[PDB]
Amino acid sequence: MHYELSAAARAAFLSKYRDFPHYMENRNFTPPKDGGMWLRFNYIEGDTLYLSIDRKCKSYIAIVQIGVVFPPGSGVDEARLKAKEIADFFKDGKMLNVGYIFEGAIVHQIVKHESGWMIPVRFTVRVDT
Amino acid sequence: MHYELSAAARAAFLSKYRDFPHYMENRNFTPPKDGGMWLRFNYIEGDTLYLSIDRKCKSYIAIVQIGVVFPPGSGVDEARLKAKEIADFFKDGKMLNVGYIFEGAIVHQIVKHESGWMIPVRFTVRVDT
Amino acid sequence: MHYELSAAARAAFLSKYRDFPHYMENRNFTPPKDGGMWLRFNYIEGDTLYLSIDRKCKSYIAIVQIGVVFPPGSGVDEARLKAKEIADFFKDGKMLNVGYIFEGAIVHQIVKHESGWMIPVRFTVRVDT
Amino acid sequence: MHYELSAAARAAFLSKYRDFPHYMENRNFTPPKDGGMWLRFNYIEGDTLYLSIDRKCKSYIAIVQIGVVFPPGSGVDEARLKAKEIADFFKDGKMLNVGYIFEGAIVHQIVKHESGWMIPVRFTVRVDT
Amino acid sequence: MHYELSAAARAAFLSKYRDFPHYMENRNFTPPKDGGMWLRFNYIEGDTLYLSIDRKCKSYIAIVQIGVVFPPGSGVDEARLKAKEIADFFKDGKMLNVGYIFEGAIVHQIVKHESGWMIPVRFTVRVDT
Amino acid sequence: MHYELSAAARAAFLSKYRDFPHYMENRNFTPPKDGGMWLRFNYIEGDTLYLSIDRKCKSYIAIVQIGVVFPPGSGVDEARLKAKEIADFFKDGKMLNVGYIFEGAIVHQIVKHESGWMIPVRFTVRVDT
Amino acid sequence: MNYSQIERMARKGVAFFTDPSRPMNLIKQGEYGYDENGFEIPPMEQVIPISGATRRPNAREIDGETIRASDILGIFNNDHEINEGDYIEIDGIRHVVVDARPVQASLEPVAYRPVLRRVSVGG
Amino acid sequence: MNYSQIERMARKGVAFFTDPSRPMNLIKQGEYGYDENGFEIPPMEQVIPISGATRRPNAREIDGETIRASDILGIFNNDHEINEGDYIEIDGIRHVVVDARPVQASLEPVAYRPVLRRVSVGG
Amino acid sequence: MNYSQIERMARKGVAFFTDPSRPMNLIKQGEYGYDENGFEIPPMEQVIPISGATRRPNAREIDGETIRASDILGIFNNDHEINEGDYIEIDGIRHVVVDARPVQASLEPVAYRPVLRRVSVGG
Amino acid sequence: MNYSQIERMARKGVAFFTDPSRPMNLIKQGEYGYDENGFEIPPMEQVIPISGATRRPNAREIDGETIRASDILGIFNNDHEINEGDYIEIDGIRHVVVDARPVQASLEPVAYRPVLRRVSVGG
Amino acid sequence: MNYSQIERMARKGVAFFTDPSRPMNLIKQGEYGYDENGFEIPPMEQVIPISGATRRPNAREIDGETIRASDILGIFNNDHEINEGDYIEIDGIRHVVVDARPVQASLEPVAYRPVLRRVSVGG
Amino acid sequence: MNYSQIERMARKGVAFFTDPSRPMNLIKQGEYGYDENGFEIPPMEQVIPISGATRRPNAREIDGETIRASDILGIFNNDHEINEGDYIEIDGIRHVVVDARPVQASLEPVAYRPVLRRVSVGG
Repeated sequence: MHYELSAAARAAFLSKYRDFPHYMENRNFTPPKDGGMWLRFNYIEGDTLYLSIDRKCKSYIAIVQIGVVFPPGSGVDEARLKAKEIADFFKDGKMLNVGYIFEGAIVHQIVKHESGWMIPVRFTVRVDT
Repeated sequence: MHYELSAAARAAFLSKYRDFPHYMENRNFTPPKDGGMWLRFNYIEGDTLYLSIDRKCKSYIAIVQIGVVFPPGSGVDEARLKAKEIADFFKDGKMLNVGYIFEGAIVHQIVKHESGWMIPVRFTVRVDT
Repeated sequence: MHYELSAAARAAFLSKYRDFPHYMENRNFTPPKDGGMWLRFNYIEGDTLYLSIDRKCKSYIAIVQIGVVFPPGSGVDEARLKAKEIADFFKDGKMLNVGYIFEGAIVHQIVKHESGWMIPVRFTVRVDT
Repeated sequence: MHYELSAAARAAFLSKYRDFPHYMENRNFTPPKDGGMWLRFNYIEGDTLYLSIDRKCKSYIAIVQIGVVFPPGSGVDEARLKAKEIADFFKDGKMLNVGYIFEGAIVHQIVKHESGWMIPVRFTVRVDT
Repeated sequence: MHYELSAAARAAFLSKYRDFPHYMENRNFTPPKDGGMWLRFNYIEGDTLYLSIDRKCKSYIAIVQIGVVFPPGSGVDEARLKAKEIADFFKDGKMLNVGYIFEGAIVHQIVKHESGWMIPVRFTVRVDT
Repeated sequence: MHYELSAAARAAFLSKYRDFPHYMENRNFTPPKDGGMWLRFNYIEGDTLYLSIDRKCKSYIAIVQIGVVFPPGSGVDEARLKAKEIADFFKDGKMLNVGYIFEGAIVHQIVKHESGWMIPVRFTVRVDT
Repeated sequence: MNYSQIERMARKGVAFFTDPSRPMNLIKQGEYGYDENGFEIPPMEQVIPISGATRRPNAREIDGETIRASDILGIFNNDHEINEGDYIEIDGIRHVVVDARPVQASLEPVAYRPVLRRVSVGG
Repeated sequence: MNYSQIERMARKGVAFFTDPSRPMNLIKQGEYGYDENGFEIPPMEQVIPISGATRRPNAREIDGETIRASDILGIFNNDHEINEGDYIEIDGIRHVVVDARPVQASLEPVAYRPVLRRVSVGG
Repeated sequence: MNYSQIERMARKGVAFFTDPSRPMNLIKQGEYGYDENGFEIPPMEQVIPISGATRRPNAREIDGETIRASDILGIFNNDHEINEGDYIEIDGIRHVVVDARPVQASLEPVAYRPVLRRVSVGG
Repeated sequence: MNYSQIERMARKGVAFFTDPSRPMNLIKQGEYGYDENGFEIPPMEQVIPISGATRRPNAREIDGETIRASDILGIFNNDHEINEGDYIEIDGIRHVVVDARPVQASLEPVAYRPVLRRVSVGG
Repeated sequence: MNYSQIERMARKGVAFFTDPSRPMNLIKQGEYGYDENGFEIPPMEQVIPISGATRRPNAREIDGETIRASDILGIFNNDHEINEGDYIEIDGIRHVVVDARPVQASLEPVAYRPVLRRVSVGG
Repeated sequence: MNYSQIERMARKGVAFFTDPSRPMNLIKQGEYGYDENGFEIPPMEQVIPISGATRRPNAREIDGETIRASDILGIFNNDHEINEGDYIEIDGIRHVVVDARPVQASLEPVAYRPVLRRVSVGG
């Protein structure tokens, strides 16, 4: 059921940030020419628990990672505001099209480089069948 | 008795996916010319438990890995559909020719590269003597 | 809340060491020409606990690191005096603008190189919502 | 007393496989010119336990590893039949000339390469003094 | 308080060894011309415990490492004798100028190289406030 | 007290295998010209226990490693006989000049190389003060 | 620097070293999008015949698996622009241009030296 | 050495190898600061047109992600000083000069050979 | 580029550098399949005599074990195509063609420079 | 080997390649000691004007931080000896002589080729 | 090619560069076997005097231990075949031929360039 | 091969490139032994004056510690044999010859090219 879960997550993100420059998986993307803040969307799978004896009750868990990438030299305040904006749209106990949010969005530590910096933001999902 | 277990797994996979382009162990394979979705079949052995005091009661466990390989640039939805199709044919408690399925097929995390992406799907087998 | 917490910490450092060679994050800094002791300011984020069952009581922790950099050849006593002076300004249970200090400053082990040495000093922050 | 233990293990293997191409330790071996299945004999030492307070009651444990190698391209049926042949000559509770088999031979996981594939098979030995 | 603790350690070492070629931190040293046994002095810091609920009772621990370096080719009996001499001057429960010794000197394993050998000797310090 | 203890161990070995070629630490050595079995003598220190509350009851433990090195191509029968000879001269509860043998000699696993092979032999020593 | 002269000489050289019999096509994809539910819409592709020279065949090894594939470099003229990510078929096997290094001294690419990698081959 | 002669030779060479049609701009940032409450004030930027030659196009790979970017080196004369950290736009895409190696034999830089890296690309 | 001229020159040079006395054979395998129970059927093999030159003998070391083996490179003409994975016997000892680099300027391979590796040798 | 001839030729060549306008100074430290209580006494420093040529400017990267620094190599004559650990200021910025390779064929150093590294820069 | 001419020229060159005074012997081992009770039987050895030239002396380091040993390469003619695993004594010290690269253009080895490694030295 | 001629020319060249004023000594140790109680007896040393040329000064770094040392290579004639492990003092600083590569074409070493490393320097 990872198909529909990823579909729902892609649906939500596109709904709010469709205009904002973003990267989708396995599609050829070109970073902005002037150099700016785009968003990297990644969907990481997890485990499927077997919560029964009949072997007919299982749940799926996946991790969604949204990364804010900004040019080096500008400074780090706008990236934090954007991370807060993303984190305040993916709260706990939110019912997507199919499934729900097991855990909220946690702003993590910056990953630095000489050609761009990234602030990872990730959350989880869950479906019970 | 890993011989007969691998034979049974090969029997099942080929039974349903004989036509689909696939790679079998230790045989010279050429990826599709146009570039498409082939299936990599791997059989990973495990441990042999001694569940007795007479030393005449032992069982074998093996792990079977089917990997969907697709070209970069196309996108990731068809690969997930094929993974779901694979996982819905290898359910729990399925009795093969010799041996049974201890655990079902779990769709794992994408392994990326610049010349192809792969989705690992694996399940377990067991036989009691 | 990391955005606000970061600002508060930055304010305190600036309030006392405003007139000191230092490196603010993501801004182009040039080390002193004659060769001297500057201060490196780094803000490392952490985890956000869910200390409730209503899922509406969260706390944030971040780690702030101030590093004293001094040239090789001078000797190590002035760096220790500066580290002591910094540590005696970031005591436990201190009212910042928003939040407080969970743990005080810790003078850590020197990091050596052939072009400069650094003595890391770090402390923690905490806010409750 | 690992000397006599290795001598006894060498006693047995040759008894059943003195003709099949093989490799003995520290002696110059040349793989078959045609290219086929040879056997690699390795003897790995272990622990010497002290099962007393008088310090005059000790036992020695060693691991014997025989590995069957087959050329790339042939396929895997003869390797597994040969592994069964090896495992059915190294059962539990076999009294060698000096020593006994603590644990029997189990077939391990395939180790693959581009110029040869091997199936490790190993068992254990023991003497009490 | 690492300032005064390192000061006391340097005081003791100098008191008894102000003649033997020696290396102090962050000062340009030249190994002996003829080739001989010098002493490398290093001061490694540690943690500061909070042994109270008032947050006003802390203890500081540091590790001092004295390493005897001796040329290759000579032989090792002089190095061990000098290590014993060093360890018999830094016994447990010794009151330095500020603070005391928490654990005595232990002779460690030789670190080898093709241009010199070193035998590390280390001990700990502690101060209560 | 590692100094005297090392001397005692050195004495016993020389008292028995003085004729054989051997390597002493820090002192230059040339392997046999023809090519044969030389012996590598190493002394590894350990921990220093404090078995008292008055902090004046301390004991030392060290690990001694003697290794048989033999040329590649000859075979492995002489090395094991020499290992047995070494192990039967370093039994448990043997009182040296200044100390005793805590644990006896354990013949370890062969360390292979293309220019020579080694069989490590290790035993422990102890002194109580 | 009569770049026109350099362009004409490069084109003449590439035409000198190429084999007309070898059929090579350039494939480019169109726009991609997503529906209102999150599912995708496949993009269209266009096939443009091309010609040029090749160099440096190089093979691939995958964890000891018996999978046979090869990589190859190419040289082309400035007729059809070759961006990174496109697909070029040398003789029917599809190669993805990971890097397309152009001769860089002017606005026009003058010439291309793409780096082609075999597609649908696992890591 | 008559460094002036070397300077004029280098300038004439760079003018020979450059393409006038290619538009290149140099962007430099101003002062930065922080207010009394800990927040920052954005710095101003200045755009200075420049011209020069380029060399060595090189691609970039990021963990197998399908992100396309390239890096490039350049050669410039001694008209405007080029310190490290500035931004140079080759043809619209912004490049950050990580290293700007000058011809080092005198007080004046004589010539610049900056190393340009594509900006806003993740690690 | 009269590739025919290049082909004939390459053939003449190779034939100049070979030794006729050395017996070399090319071995190719047939189709492989599986029965209705999962077991496999062996594939057939065909032996084709060949001739060529060799170069670069190189030894092999395996974890210090006393196993002796060697690898050699070869040069051949465009008489019998040499795909990767085939087996070539230099003088009785079978070598597997890990990579067979052809002279790449045309449809026909013109010449082959296979990389031969000793078979049945452990890693 | 009339080393005097080699020395004078090297001095002439170096003086040919330097720029007199560039101000460079050599800084050496004095004795250091410790008091009877364990504290230290700072050492005195002496400045000596020098002149020479430079080569190979190279940048520095530190964990992706926006810190700009550079390292340069130098060539000098045998007027003032340059031991390792001394400080040389190229144009105001202080460089530490990590290594000072002399022309090694005689007692006198003949010439120096020190390796200068930027000081007070992080690890 | 008249490989005989190449052989005689190589032999003449090796004789030119060799030193007659240096005594070198080649040692080859016989058959090895195991008795019915597992124990082994030592193999016999044969000593064959040889002569040739040497090149490239190299030292060896072992974990910083004060152990002195050296490795060296050699050149020999096609009088006695030199397979890998044999023992060659340069001047009393025994060297094991890890790799014996022959001149590979014919059935006969023409010449040998063995790689000799010092024996009884731990890795 | 009149090795005597080669030896004479090598000696003439080494004498041409050396500096007589530089004082260099060769130090060799004697026999070592142990008494009945396990303690050792120090070995005697002998000092033999030598002369030669040097090349390639190279410095050393130790974990960022401010320790200054250097390494240097040398060339010497076949007057006093130079084995590995001996000590050579260049100008008062003692260097240990880790490797002493001789010219290998004859029984006599002809010439030596020792590799000298600074002694009493920690790893």
